[PDB]
Amino acid sequence: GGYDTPLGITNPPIDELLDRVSSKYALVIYAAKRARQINDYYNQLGEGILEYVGPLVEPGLQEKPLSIALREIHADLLEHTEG
Amino acid sequence: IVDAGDRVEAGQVIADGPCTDDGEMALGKNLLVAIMPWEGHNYEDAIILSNRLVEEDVLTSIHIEEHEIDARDTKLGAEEITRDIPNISDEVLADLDERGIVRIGAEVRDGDILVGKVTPKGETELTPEERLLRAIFGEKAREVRDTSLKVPHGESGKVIGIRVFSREDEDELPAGVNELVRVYVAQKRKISDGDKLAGRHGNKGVIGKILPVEDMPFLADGTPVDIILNTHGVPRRMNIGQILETHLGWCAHSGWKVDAAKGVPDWAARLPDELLEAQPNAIVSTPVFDGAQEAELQGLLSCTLPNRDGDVLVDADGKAMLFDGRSGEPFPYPVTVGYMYIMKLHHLVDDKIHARSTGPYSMITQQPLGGKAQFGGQRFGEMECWAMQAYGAAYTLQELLTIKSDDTVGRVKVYEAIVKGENIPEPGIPESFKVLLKELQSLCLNVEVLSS
Amino acid sequence: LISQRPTLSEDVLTDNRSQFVIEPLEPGFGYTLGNSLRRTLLSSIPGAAVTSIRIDGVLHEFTTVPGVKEDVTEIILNLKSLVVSSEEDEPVTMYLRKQGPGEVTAGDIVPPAGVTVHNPGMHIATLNDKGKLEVELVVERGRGYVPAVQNRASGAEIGRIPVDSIYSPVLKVTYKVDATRVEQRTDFDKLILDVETKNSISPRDALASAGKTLVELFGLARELNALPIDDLDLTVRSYNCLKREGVHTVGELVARTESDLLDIRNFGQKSIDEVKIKLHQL
Amino acid sequence: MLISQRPTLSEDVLTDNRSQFVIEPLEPGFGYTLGNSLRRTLLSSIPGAAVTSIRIDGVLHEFTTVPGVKEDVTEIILNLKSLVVSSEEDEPVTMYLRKQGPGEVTAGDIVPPAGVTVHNPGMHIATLNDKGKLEVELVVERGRGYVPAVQNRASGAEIGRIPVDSIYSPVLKVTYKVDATRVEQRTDFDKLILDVETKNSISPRDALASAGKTLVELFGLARELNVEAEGIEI
Amino acid sequence: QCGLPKLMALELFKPFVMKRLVDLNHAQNIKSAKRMVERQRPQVWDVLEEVIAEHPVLLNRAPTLHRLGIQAFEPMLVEGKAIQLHPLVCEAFNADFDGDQMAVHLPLSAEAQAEARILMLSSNNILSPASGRPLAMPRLDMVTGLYYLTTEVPGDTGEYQPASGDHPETGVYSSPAEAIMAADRGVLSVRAKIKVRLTQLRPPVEIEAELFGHSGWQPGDAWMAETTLGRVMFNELLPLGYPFVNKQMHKKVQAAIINDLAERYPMIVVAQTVDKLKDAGFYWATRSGVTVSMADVLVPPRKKEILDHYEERADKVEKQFQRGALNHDERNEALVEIWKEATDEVGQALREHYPDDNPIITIVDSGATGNFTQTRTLAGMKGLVTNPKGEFIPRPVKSSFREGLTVLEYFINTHGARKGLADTALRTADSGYLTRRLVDVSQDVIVREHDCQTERGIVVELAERAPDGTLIRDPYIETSAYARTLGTDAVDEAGNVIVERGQDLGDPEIDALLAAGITQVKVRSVLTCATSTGVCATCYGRSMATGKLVDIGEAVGIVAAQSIGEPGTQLTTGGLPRVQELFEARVPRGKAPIADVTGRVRLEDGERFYKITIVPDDGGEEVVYDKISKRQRLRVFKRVLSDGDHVEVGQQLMEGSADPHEVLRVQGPREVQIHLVREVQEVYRAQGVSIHDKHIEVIVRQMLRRVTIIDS
Ligand SMILES: [Mg+2]
Ligand SMILES: [Zn+2]
Repeated sequence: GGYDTPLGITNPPIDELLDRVSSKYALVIYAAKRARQINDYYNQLGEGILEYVGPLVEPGLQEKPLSIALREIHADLLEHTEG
Repeated sequence: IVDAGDRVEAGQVIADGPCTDDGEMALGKNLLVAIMPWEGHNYEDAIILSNRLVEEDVLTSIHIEEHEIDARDTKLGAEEITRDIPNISDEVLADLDERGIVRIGAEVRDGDILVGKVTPKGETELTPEERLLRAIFGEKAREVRDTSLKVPHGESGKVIGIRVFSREDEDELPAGVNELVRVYVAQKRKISDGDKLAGRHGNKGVIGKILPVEDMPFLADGTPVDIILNTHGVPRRMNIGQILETHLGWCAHSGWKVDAAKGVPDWAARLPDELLEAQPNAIVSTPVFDGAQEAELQGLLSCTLPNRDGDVLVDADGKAMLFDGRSGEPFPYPVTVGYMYIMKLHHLVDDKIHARSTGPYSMITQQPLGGKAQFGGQRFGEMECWAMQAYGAAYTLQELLTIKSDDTVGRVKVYEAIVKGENIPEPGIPESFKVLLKELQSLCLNVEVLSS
Repeated sequence: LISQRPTLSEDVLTDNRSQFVIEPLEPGFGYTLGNSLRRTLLSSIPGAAVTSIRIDGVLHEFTTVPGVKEDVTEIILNLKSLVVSSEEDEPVTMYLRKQGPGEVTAGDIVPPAGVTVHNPGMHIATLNDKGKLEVELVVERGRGYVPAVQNRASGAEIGRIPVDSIYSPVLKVTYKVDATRVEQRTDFDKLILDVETKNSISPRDALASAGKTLVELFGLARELNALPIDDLDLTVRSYNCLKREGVHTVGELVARTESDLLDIRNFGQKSIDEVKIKLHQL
Repeated sequence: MLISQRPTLSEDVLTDNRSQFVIEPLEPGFGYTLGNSLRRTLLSSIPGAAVTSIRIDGVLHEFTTVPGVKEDVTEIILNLKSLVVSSEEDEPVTMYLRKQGPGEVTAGDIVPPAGVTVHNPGMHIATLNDKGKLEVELVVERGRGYVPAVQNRASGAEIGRIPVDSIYSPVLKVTYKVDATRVEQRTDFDKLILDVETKNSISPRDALASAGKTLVELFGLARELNVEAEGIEI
Repeated sequence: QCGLPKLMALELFKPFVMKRLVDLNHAQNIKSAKRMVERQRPQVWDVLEEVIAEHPVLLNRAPTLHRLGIQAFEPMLVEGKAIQLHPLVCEAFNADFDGDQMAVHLPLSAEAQAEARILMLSSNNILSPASGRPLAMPRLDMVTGLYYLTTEVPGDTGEYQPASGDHPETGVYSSPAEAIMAADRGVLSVRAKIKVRLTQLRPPVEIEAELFGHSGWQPGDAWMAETTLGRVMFNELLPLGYPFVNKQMHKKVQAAIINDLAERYPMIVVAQTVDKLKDAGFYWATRSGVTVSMADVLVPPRKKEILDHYEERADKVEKQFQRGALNHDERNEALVEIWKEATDEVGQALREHYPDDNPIITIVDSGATGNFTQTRTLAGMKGLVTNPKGEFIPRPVKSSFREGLTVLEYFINTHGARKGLADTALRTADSGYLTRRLVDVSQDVIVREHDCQTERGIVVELAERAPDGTLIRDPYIETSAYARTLGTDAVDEAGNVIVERGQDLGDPEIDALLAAGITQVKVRSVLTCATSTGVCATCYGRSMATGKLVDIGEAVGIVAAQSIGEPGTQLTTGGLPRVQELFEARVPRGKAPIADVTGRVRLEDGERFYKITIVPDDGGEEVVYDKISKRQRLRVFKRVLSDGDHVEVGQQLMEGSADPHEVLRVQGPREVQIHLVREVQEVYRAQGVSIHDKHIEVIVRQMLRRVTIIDS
């Protein structure tokens, strides 16, 4: 908590993401799958809503799905099962 | 370099060439140089320069590039150079004369047309959509395909002159070619960050940052320094000769006079005559091995007659007090300043910047081409693959190998997804692997793939 | 422990060079003040310069005019050292025509009224018997350094030759400080700032412009911090007086005092009484 | 001319008396020009009152410590130096603070005469015990900037008069930096960031305004020589 | 962050910006979007910035010697055509700004983007995987500036001197703000020792304990620090919770403190601290007043007398040779040794005379550039110059570069320089081939499971004892002991358990073991991992880059191969050929016979081929070694080799290099593992490169995975 406000890409601190997941590769797959779901929801939103759910946190003006997903992970809003 | 009435003897220089001044080779310019570090913009062999070098055109070069295109007879007839290009706008033809060649002196930029040449293509397989477009816009036959000469992507400039060759005018050409046109394009390239400057002692360096003239160190007289080099590169590389040259250049620029009130000093005893008194901005020659001694140069630095008023900016040991151009406080310790010969090398960033999103591909294997002649494509080699594997990131390696290089359907689908907004699709089988499989099969080797 | 206001003095050394003394100042303030003044003078002093030229016999900068020993590019570079002073903001055209064997300088160029050339003795080119020079220079105001504007940016023809512009009449600015540093804490910094301009503006005026520019941003920092009388049911004489003379509303009556209203001739005592009681009421 | 926009300053507070100012957008190269001058003006232009010399009975030439209290002469000088005062009169005022027996001698037991104020009485100064008897005489005067201790002229009259450094400037620590926001579209202007920490006597906003009128009247003295001048509009 | 050219970024992100500008209705369709992108319309950069925003892009410089040679960054748009790199990643990239170019690649999908922005972020890669030392150190200029800011100059302006009777110490400051005010005035210097009151920085452990008792909530309270203003500024740059350092900061000191930060602080905070340190060092480098001039380099006054004395000695030995008392080889050896003595004396005189404030000495001592051999060659005399055959010319170069060289002196110097320039060019390709072979042989092993639950391990010396009785620290502990896992519990004299099994065995654990007094420690290594495929995490040990235990999918083999192959170009058979022959398991050129049985030795000086016999101390058989060369000396052990000295089963009786196959066949696989690891480590460390033992252990484990069948 001694750090200052992170800038840009490192806005969600990497360590705070690490303690919520098993390992770095698991975190990467976490973020990738969530970004895939969010992008699918964004593309398909015009038609009937499918099982995919949009961003749980409030998206920014023009925010990347990957960063939105990482913010969701930091907020502790999703759960995963490993292989 | 001569006048209208002066006499000239045999062997005298009459006109100077590209890198010659008054008949002697001059590959660079004399710049006022300080050799202290500055804010890290000169960190690790980087070089800092004033904006007055950009302004006064101190370091500018004329670069002329030629472009060639020829009209040659083909099985379908003879391609012709003409300003009548089918299905093109009218504004783009403004710089083309009635001959179809860009007018001399017309400024040109990337993507423009230099020579208007069209070839007889007749017709090919027209898709139903193309037929509909032709028949709805009421286009005429548009019987020819315009393979006109366009400027290469990444440069611009003015047009100097045009040479036109045609076999109808007795001009000899290679067999099959009835017209040849070459267009000369020149750019007055200015100094910029990324360009490579160098000295005469192997102290090369790129330009980290071009500073405003106000925000640079300046002596007590107010003259800003023209170039700043880091001080950590000199002692490590053992090129003290550059500092010796800097001191001697400052001495020559300032001028000197040895006070022979009571005989010449001991260090100047063996110093040749006509060297005891030099006017400001004088030129001196130092032979490589019978050069100026350290004691002689120290004495010359000692006698360093003032510039305009009574003021000796440079002290006995060749240093001076500099005022910081940003904070304004005087620098705590004197730093060495002088005049150094700096040359601009032929490593301009304009000739090295390259980028590619999607271009041509090779025939045998579908990998992208290489080099700035084509559209390029970076070489992701075995060492890069090893680093990718060491990082543990498999998806990026799979993408760099499959859908960016070889998989044709992968490339098409990834472009379609990236334009339509959907996520990137799954990579497929690279074409190079299939090529290798067929090559192995051609060697009478029964190689196959088993799914279970 | 100095509380008196600072003061400014000027001392001219030459028509261009000059030396301004600022005193007294707080200790350490002199260096920063001189640096700020120098940085503003060297960058943000408006001036005027020639931006584009045109020779009849050329089409681009990389040609040669027939008959003149000088080249086009080196003629441009020689023209780079021209100092001027314009009074009109819009682009202004001046002409230079010479013919015959001679050294054409900046004294053979005719400036239209409202602008001034200041260095006519500077060398431009050298011609021969067949030499003939005819050029047109377009000049505009500005500030700082502006590179050559692209020909395609404007509606310029082939013959127009864009040239770099340097609107900077300040040539060389430097400073020094004299510090007392006395043991009774009456220590002050006397700032001596010497300025030299390229004969196009007085350094006095250059510092005036620099000061105006500075006080712009520093003042930005500062600013943080009715009825008509007849409607009163009056009588014959009062109605006649207000109609002939032109007094219409009771606003002017409540503005006018008793002395200012009793000045009228043939004034009625009943009118005075009613105006007094009605001003007491309303 | 015109600067194509309106350069403005925006302030956000961090503590009770500590602020960050952002001035944006300026002409290129003006960030340092404003920042250095503003920092110097804040540091050494704001008038303020401070302690100059002290005199404590019980010590004449022994400077190691004083009886009763446990904090020695150097530490007590440090605490008195780190004390904020405000005086409305130029001449040096004299303060007296006396305490007896065990206790926590703070700035609240001081007695200020009329026209002078102490802006934080809740400052620990001394810890007296064992029949402690503390009596401190202070000299408070108004100046500007930071002034090192001056050798006392009244050495014969006041042998025990120990001079101390004077923090005349109300501001404590001011720093600045520049950045190059909006480089591509807005042709690379720059923004200036100031971080100001001051005593509780005055606030950063009016401290900046005071530096403002100092600099404005200085440069107006400079400029009020050729009124017909050409510059830039906001 | 990295600065990307706007034209380069536009070309790279062309489909992205085209789709975005079509969405923003700037163009009606993709054809118009492409047209306006190609013509570079003004309405393109505004959307290009939004497209670029927070999209990771990865830079790479050829060759990629190790894993850190290709790193991801968040790009901005900068006018120009040159990529702006952060100065700190220069060490990791092995990149300098003399003209070297870099390439850039764009990750497209969510998987690739997440991988680049998580695994490959530069701020996420500080420590070197090979040696654990951080690669984000402040480099030359930054360490010079920090050294200047931190060094304490006695008798400087504004110092603190205690006084009494007339005035107090008049050198004590109430706050760092007052100290900064004084430094702004001329009264106080940055490098002047004073006493100040600190209310934010934690004091060192000793004073903190002895002053505040148990509770050390110092960033709230206040204390007195006897130090310099520069050290106060440095500690302000450091994180608030870090204890005060109060010492002049060498490059080694900076490495130690940054390593400690990475050990016990978050990655984000250590990256921010490194950035702040870089900024401060760059700011203070200019004010250090470090510059090189003609007067800065000084010559020793005793140089002429020393040279005359050694020339007299050379004349004496030359006359003795002329009399016929010695041959040309003896004359050359005598001249070489006397001129080496002359060079040493001249260097010592120069060091003694040279002041400690000169810029050259400051740069050399701060750890930024070069060293004293470079300094002596610059000012002093270069000395012996190599022949093109590698020999030494009897006549050395008496002058120096400061005074200028003569024609023949420059000729011999050019001889040596050309030889070096050719050998480095060959060595680059040789090292590339070596690392290619290493990675191709070691790509098999990866971490496959958390723990294989084995018990067998490796014995580590861990600061062996001394004859007088004490625990002298082993010179190589960070290479071997640090970042490992315990195989068995550590007990001192069958007493209390010091550190439990399965521990990371870091600095506190090693300190506790040394305090207890035990040296031989059992450890878990990949050489004895019981996993069928790959290795388990615990046996491999702590990941030596991230500072924690390795993950369950790391390519440890590839990491080890890259770590070993990266410093090859720094090597200079006792170098790269030696390590290549060690890794190829060939018979060494200096074949040293190995003993075959513990027994008594008997040695006879034969006709240039000695005869060695080992008689076993049991009912064994006398072993014989006959065909040897007289050029090889006699190996020393225990002392010196003596005839009749009983020797062990595997004692090397001859100096040189033993045969790996023979040592394996005579002392099992554990001894050959020890021999290979020690030989490779000593070859690498003889040049100044530290590599953790686990990489060589992985390579050796892959070496020894087979068995040769004797009977069908
Ligand atoms: Mg380099
Ligand atoms: Zn295991």
